[PDB]
Amino acid sequence: KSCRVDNGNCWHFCKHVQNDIQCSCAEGYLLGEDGHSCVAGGNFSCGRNIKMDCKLGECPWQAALVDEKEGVFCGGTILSPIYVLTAAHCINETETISGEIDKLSVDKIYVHKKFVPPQKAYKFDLAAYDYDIAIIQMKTPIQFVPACLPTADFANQVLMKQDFGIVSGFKSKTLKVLKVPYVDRHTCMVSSETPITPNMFCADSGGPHTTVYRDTHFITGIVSSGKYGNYTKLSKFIPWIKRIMRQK
Amino acid sequence: AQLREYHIAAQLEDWDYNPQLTFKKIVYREYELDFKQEKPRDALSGLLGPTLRGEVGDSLIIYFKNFATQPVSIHPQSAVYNKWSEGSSYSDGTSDVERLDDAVPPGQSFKYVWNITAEIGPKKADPPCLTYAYYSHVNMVRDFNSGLIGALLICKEGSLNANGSQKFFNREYVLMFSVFDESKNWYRKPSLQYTINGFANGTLPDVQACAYDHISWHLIGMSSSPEIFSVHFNGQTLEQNHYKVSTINLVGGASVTADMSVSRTGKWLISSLVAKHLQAGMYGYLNIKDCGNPDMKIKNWEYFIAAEEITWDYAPEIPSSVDRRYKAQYLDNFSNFIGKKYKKAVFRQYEDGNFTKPTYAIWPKERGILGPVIKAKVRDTVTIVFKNLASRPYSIYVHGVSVSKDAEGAIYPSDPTHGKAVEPGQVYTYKWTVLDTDEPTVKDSECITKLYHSAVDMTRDIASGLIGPLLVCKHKALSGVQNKADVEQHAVFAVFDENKSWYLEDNIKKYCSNPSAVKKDDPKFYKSNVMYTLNGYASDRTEVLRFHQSEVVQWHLTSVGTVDEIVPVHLSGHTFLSKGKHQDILNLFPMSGESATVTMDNLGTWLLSSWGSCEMSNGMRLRFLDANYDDEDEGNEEEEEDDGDIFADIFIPSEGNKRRYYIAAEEVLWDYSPKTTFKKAIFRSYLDDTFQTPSTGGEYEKHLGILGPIIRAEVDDVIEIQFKNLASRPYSLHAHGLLYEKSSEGRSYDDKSPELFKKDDAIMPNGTYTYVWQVPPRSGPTDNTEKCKSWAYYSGVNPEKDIHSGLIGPILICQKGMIDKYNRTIDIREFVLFFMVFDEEKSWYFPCSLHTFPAINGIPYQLQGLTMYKDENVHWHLLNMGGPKDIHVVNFHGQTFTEEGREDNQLGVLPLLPGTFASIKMKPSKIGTWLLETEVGENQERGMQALFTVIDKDCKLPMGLASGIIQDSQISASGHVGYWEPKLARLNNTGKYNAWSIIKKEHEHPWIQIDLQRQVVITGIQTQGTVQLLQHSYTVEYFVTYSEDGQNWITFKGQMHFEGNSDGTTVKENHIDPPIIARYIRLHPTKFYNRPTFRIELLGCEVEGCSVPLGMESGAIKNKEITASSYKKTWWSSWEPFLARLNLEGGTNAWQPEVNNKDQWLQIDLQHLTKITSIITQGATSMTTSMYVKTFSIHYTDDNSTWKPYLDVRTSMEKVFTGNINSDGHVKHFFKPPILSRFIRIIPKTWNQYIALRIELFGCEV
Ligand SMILES: *[C@@H]1O[C@H](CO)[C@@H](O[C@@H]2O[C@H](CO)[C@@H](O[C@@H]3O[C@H](CO[C@H]4O[C@H](CO[C@H]5O[C@H](CO)[C@@H](O)[C@H](O)[C@@H]5O)[C@@H](O)[C@H](O[C@H]5O[C@H](CO)[C@@H](O)[C@H](O)[C@@H]5O)[C@@H]4O)[C@@H](O)[C@H](O[C@H]4O[C@H](CO)[C@@H](O)[C@H](O)[C@@H]4O[C@H]4O[C@H](CO)[C@@H](O)[C@H](O)[C@@H]4O)[C@@H]3O)[C@H](O)[C@H]2NC(C)=O)[C@H](O)[C@H]1NC(C)=O
Ligand SMILES: *[C@H]1O[C@H](CO)[C@@H](O[C@@H]2O[C@H](CO)[C@@H](O)[C@H](O)[C@H]2NC(C)=O)[C@H](O)[C@H]1NC(C)=O
Ligand SMILES: *[C@@H]1O[C@H](CO[C@H]2O[C@@H](C)[C@@H](O)[C@@H](O)[C@@H]2O)[C@@H](O)[C@H](O)[C@H]1NC(C)=O
Ligand SMILES: *[C@@H]1O[C@H](CO)[C@@H](O)[C@H](O)[C@H]1NC(C)=O
Ligand SMILES: [Ca+2]
Ligand SMILES: [Ca+2]
Ligand SMILES: [Cu+2]
Repeated sequence: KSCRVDNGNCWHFCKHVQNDIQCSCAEGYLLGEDGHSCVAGGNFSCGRNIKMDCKLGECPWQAALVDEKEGVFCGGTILSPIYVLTAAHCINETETISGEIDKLSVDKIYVHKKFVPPQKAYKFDLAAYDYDIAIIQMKTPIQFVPACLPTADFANQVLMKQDFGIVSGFKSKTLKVLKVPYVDRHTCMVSSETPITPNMFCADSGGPHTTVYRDTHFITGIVSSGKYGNYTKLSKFIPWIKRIMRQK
Repeated sequence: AQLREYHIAAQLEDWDYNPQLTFKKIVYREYELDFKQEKPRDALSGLLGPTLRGEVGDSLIIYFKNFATQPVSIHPQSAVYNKWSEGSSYSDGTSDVERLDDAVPPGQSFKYVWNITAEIGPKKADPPCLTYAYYSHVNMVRDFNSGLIGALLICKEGSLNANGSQKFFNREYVLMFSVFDESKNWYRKPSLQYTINGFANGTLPDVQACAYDHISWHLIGMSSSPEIFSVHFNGQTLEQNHYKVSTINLVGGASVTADMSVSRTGKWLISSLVAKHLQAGMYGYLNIKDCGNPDMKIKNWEYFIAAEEITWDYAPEIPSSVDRRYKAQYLDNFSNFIGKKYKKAVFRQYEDGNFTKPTYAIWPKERGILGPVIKAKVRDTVTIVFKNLASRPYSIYVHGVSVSKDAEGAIYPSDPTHGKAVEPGQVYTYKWTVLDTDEPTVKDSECITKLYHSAVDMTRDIASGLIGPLLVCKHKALSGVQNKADVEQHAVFAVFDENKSWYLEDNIKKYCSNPSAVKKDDPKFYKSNVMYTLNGYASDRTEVLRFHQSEVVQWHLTSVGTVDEIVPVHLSGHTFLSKGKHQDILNLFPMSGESATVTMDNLGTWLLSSWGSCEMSNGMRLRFLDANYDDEDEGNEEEEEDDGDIFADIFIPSEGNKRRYYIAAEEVLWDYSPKTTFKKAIFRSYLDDTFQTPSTGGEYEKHLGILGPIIRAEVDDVIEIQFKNLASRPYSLHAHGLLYEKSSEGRSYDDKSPELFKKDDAIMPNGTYTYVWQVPPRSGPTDNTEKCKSWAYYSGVNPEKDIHSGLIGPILICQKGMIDKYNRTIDIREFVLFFMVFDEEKSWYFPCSLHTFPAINGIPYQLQGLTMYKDENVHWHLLNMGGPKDIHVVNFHGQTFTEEGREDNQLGVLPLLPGTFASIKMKPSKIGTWLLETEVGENQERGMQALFTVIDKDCKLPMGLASGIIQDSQISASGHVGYWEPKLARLNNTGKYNAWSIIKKEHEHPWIQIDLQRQVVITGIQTQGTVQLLQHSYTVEYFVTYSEDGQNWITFKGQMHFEGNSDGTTVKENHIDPPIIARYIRLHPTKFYNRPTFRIELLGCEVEGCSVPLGMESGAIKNKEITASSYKKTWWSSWEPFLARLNLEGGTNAWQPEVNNKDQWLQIDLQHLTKITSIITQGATSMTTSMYVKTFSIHYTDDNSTWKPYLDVRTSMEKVFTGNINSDGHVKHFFKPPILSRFIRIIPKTWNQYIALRIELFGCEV
């Protein structure tokens, strides 16, 4: 149960063998010659930032949904050169949708099949913004940095087990940033009149909520709505994202 | 403020537990002034003495006159007294003036003066007036059972009227639930009575209260041996300290303060809903009667439930797990026993009045034999339609709801029927509403737990299977689902006893082998039927209650049935979140539920169970899984395999620090009286992983007793316990509270983990393991207010039988940062107390109850190390672990404490429940030796009771080496080189030879003993050597070695060695946090420059720290009071007996008698009684010879105006002290047990020249 014990002294993803403890790495990373070290494999490796307003180059991943009429309506998080993560309630609420901190065509967009919009949250007395998650696919490959995608376990027992998280939430003319502490689940559930589902968690909507580790950046959640702020517990939608990535 | 004066007295009386054979008892009773006409005294107080009151700042006097056959006393649970009002007798080394209260013989009287301080007042979060008990401490177990007992009320400032009655409440009633055993009452009778305020068989006079009133209840449960209650007021809910309720949990020797709020007219029943209590007839009435006085989200609910006579099987899918001797004693139907299933009459819910189609397909999954789960918010109107289908009549009764007598649903013994008891085929509809007074508080959880059953024969009705959980919730649980939580759970610990059912013979005449001989009540047989359940399941099953990870499941526990003991309960890795606190265990008073919220912070399968009877172990348990969802199937599947749906709608249009210990389960011999000497398995720490080098004892650890080492850590830290057995049988390490994996659990149950995680389950002798435990936020202190969280650690193999064998330890988790240089907490005092009644008949070492030692830390009575200053933050971590029978209402005498986290809650007495451990903060107000305790009679007197001690904050005052007041005849050394003497080892002392200094050798180490000639308190040393000029020759390092019995002594270690001087003059001072107390002290130097040069002085105070100049020398004592037997007045000069002052030079300095004889005396009147501890004696110089008293005696005043010589405790006659040897010399003499008189005389027996002297009394104002 070492992995559980300080994360098998591992830099990133600690897993399990029958009497073992398998150490993995994030995308674009080289595992430690030790068997745990784990280092940047390339120059466009995710997570690497620069080491209020988030300096240009500090939030290399952050994304901005632009509408012809309303301009920047929602934020996003670049996962890969083709797909960028956003919120479900951020799509089909504006006439259109399309490396900058001073206030790209969208090909396809996958809205989780279980997302519950306010209106629909009314039609069947269901959790509002439940499954507030979606993935946008660019028409042309973006030239690089993206954020690193973590594993359910790693995110549950290592990442979300931090003191505070980063929420580069932009209405200012320049980009914003801030650190938000991870609040208890009961604290959260008893702190809002809105019932939060086991998909959410609390501590601009569409922006990235990342938890830092070994000078690296792991996407943990994404802006929801809203007392504390609500986020989409990306822990529960890791396989759903890999599904769409493993697209081809 | 005010001066309250009561006239109380003991006296016999022919009490009859039924007033509609009587017993002669000794009880209290308020006689009027001068004891003229007694007084009214209500007819409700029964045996209970007269209730005392008194705000804050007031003062109470009690004129006690003992008209009894025995010596009685008066004694308050509240620290509003001193040792001359304590009313208790122990080893406190006080004056016969302070033991006059301890006991009062027949005919004798006494004035009890109490000062109700502000330190002991209710204050912030407590009601206007707190409840407390008082009673004859002399033999409590024998004195109470007699009747000597009453109630004290430490009201708060400005909460009373002239009436003396409380102003906040419209009413005020004192209820003492007491169990009396005349077989202990001096006038022994073989009888046992369960009474409220002395009235048995439910004859307690009718209480009275108009409708819409606000009552202030002051309940007091008590007995001789461990007794627990659970009072209840029908169709009425209370607020036990900011918590909505309905069932009050009072233990033997505890008090309860709650504020009710009636709302429904009619006479209600008052009982303790316990099995035994209820059959003993113990009950009363709340006779409410209207009096004209005046008193959306809402969605009136509606339930359709019905009584169905079904066949219930406690044993469905009984899995291997269960104990064999169990499924043979209770389950298996062999031996003519009924077996597993009996005929039941349970509840069932329908969707319509036609009572045709039920609201389920299978009997609910998981809620066993539990009826439908009712629910409702505040201001909602629930409507139940009850339909009896069973053989005999039944009813519906709910708790925590101000139901009306028209919809009460309960039958009283005083009735011939209004929907109270519906009959077969009959239909009735209860219509009650959830009043705001029934609403739960801000402390309560979203939902308060409660129950409902039939009131036809409640006990016998339930045994036949009529129970159902009922939740009352604020405006949250919305729909009608829960809210805030992702899982509403229920765990009703019901104990159904067939032999108390209505089908008792419908089962025997059906499921029996030959009912013919079926002998109901035949032990073996009876116990069979009376089986234990959890949600109706009389044993663990094959299915596991599965929950998710990181999700918060809200529970709702409630021990129903005929439970007589306190039903504790246990989790694992996971913890309950009760009353805003975390607890790895929960004790359940019968019939009063509790609502925790155990979040799933840990994964893996775990066990939940109540640990007590070989019946409670299996009859009440279950397992629950706690994992994720994982994998996925999908990602791996795609990679090696067959991909599935996406689950999306397309669219795009738009132009902590470590910490390790090395423990080991060693084998030791233990006797509880240093035949009282048994063998036991204990713990003990080792220096490192090598072992064989056990870490040595310290000063603090001088109280821990048997308890293993203190496993201490901070939040987020990780513990690495390298445990290794060392005994005859295998043992294990289990840790409470902490977050331990299945590899660090230490317990074998249906855990699904592999052998990889079982190896920790138990370690056979020599076995070696490592327990990596983890401290997460929820295992330490909750909120800043709290400083350190308490947890225990014991055996896993067999907890109870292992924990009794001498295996147990303390765990402390303090705030991140609160631990100093060396592993100890700073800025606070620390004590860990283990209240447990060891039973060497349970321990493994001894030939599924004669040798009991009700002791604390395995040391009944003795112990030690309980020395704390006055006013200094001292905490007390309390740990209990006994079965359901050892409750331990812990008590600090003359002290008052708050329980950490709750600094706004006073108490002063704290029932320590089984498997409980809470930390409290002290800061004592009185100085001296005091008893700490259990208010539980049986144990109190049979071991469980250790004495503690306090020292005046100012206790570092020079103690007599510079001043010499300490004879040179007291200082001695192992040897000295040169003219240097031990006699010359004083501070700042000058001369060619000013210190003591020997010559070190390859021989032994040198020492220098300082005899104080009597036990004292030291808290500091001071050192230096003398400078010749070129070299100083001083001591560099050293250590101490005290001892009160002359020769045998211990070494000090708080620590081992102290800092020596830097030169041959500089004064280096050292401190001693754990104050030393001994007749003798020694200084052994280790390092030095040139030679162990030593001159010193002690810093401490007296055991009582009273010694203060009374004014002789100062003059405070006028010379008018200074009488004498005769003062020589010659034509020239005379010495008046008021010229006898210390350090006085000028004129005729002193006092000498005209006639020098053994008949002379010097009387110093103090007018008012004062405490005297030590008196110095001087001499006089003038013309012919300089005089002084060579020896003397001392006479003083007695309780009743009579002279008495200061007799010796170490001899037959009054001590004869050795006076001065000169003129201008001092010679302080102390008084073993202080003198508490107003008149001191000094009869000189031997003198030099003409009897002359200068006196300087020492004492406090008492
Ligand atoms: C109106 O009048 C009054 C009230 O208004 C009522 O009278 C009282 O009614 C109640 C309830 O019915 C009775 O309570 C019960 O009392 C019995 C009697 O036990 C006493 O003597 C015991 C010793 O007896 C000897 O012989 C037995 C059997 O051979 C041996 O076991 C013993 O060792 C003895 O040799 C003694 O042990 C009892 O306790 C004493 O010692 C214990 C130490 O543990 C102390 O705590 C006590 O203070 C006390 O000093 C007692 O003195 C008890 O046995 C009953 O307790 C058991 O049974 C209960 C069911 O009633 C139930 O709660 C538990 O089972 C409880 O557990 C005890 O017995 C178990 C056996 O099943 C054991 O497993 C367990 O270890 C424990 O021993 C119970 O308390 C009063 O006695 C009775 N008084 C009277 C009649 O004068 C009356 O009912 C009312 N009537 C109406 C119509 O309203
Ligand atoms: C456990 O095994 C037995 C007792 O259970 C003992 O074995 C001893 O081992 C030590 C060192 O190997 C020897 O000195 C002894 O001679 C062995 N036997 C006895 C009776 O002393 C020992 O108590 C435990 N094992 C060890 C290694 O201590
Ligand atoms: C008793 O039930 C009656 C059954 O009619 C049906 O009610 C429908 C609303 C539906 O639930 C069906 O499943 C039932 O079979 C119902 O009409 C009455 O309201 C009920 N009360 C009576 C007959 O007094
Ligand atoms: C004597 O030495 C000690 C130094 O601590 C102290 O009593 C004082 O300084 C000296 N005497 C004095 C100051 O009169
Ligand atoms: Ca006393
Ligand atoms: Ca295990
Ligand atoms: Cu006491």
